[PDB]
Amino acid sequence: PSIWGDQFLIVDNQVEQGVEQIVKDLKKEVRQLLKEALDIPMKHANLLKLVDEIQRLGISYLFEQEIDHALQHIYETYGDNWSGDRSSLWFRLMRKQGYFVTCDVFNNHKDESGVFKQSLKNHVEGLLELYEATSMRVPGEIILEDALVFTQSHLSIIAKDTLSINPALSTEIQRALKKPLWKRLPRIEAVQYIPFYEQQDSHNKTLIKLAKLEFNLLQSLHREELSQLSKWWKAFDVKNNAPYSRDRIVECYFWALASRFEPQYSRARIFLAKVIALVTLIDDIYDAYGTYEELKIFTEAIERWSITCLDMIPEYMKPIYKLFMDTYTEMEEILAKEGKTNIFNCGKEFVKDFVRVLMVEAQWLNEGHIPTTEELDSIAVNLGGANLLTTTCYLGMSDIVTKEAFEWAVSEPPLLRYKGILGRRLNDLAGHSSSVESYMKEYNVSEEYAKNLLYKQVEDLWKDINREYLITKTIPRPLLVAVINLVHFLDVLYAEKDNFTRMGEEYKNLVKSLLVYPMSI
Repeated sequence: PSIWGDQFLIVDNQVEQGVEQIVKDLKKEVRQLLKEALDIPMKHANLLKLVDEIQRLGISYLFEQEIDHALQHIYETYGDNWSGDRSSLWFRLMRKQGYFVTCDVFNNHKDESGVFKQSLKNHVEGLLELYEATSMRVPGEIILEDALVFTQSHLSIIAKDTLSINPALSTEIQRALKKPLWKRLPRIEAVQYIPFYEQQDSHNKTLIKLAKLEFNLLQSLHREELSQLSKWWKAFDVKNNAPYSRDRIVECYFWALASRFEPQYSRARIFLAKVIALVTLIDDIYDAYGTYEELKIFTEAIERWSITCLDMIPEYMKPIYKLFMDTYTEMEEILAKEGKTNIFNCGKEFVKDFVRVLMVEAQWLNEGHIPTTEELDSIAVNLGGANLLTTTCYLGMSDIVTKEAFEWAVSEPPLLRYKGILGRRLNDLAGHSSSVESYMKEYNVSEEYAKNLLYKQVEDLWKDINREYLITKTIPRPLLVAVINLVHFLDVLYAEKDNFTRMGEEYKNLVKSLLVYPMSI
């Protein structure tokens, strides 16, 4: 059952008067800061720092043009040859922006003896910058594999030593060691970074005031979205209309919110959450409930994609097919009015593909066929929902979708394949040690060794995904960002258990920090 009750059903958006004025003035100040730092090359390191703070404070959506232009100008001016302060920051922000800069910049972090310089060890800020840069590494980048070992060991020591000297700094180092910035969802970083930034002695007062006010305003919008979604879901009366399924609208919304958290994507988030709810209902049918004969019929009904075939369908499945059809038809009509029927029809085929693969898995289970890692891998883009989630984002972001973006998805790009394989590995490893014990058999290895071997494959996949991210230019950047966020979300979803089907506690508290508790003042 859902642990949230009805707290999100109705929204109480209490807003303070004139906040719009405050925020507008604060905005003008931040633009000027960006302008001042971009205009003078000696301040370019300072510019990179300001961009990082805007991003981590969670308010990049207010300065999208300014940031993109700033990073573009930095890339145009220096290319691969940055040699100022904050070289580790430069490297990470460039790769985050999609520029595949090389590691050559890190050569000078090393001694004449060919080992990392002793002075790096005394500079916590520098160590953290270097550490965070390692998370952007692709396979085979030895200097970053080495930097990761180096920073981890020295940062662990520093965090222990600084506990009694500066406990907030100790905490910030430990937060990074537990999960690097790049892997953390942007909205989650904002909730955690805001209070650390605020307690820093040198912090920019304008930036933190804006970040906290905006955090609260955007949290209000997220609450508005979840209210609409909760009313939508309640109307469906799942208790009665599918008692065998999960009541998880909050969880569906939390997943959609990972894709893009920004105000610009409000309607896309809502649509995506509905599709995740549908997927959930449907997966629950192909998994526990439905008999093989019924599943074959439903699969066929989905192929027909018409309310007119509602009579060919098993009775318990009818309400689900009706919700499904109503939901997709509403989007179909929106896209038609926008002259984007071509886009809808493309998305439609991927929904069909999701259902067809559910049926394949149901055939195998029927036959008593155990699928090869190879067979699974070839089915990866579709099984885990990688294709469905991605293309649902396409439908939600119609205005920027191109033919090339659909051409790309139809390609079975490595990026989406990797997403599916990573999702399955993470899920196996947290409970669909059920997949771990079968691995001990194939290689005849202890549990300790097996876990390590599997962790290594996961780490490899993160690096493979990084490479694909930096190399993929055919899809509009905002959609590529949604994809990478969805990939990183897998780590939250399967962090300690399958948090969707169950609820580990760390997951509970992320939700509350995003949706329940407003920044103070």
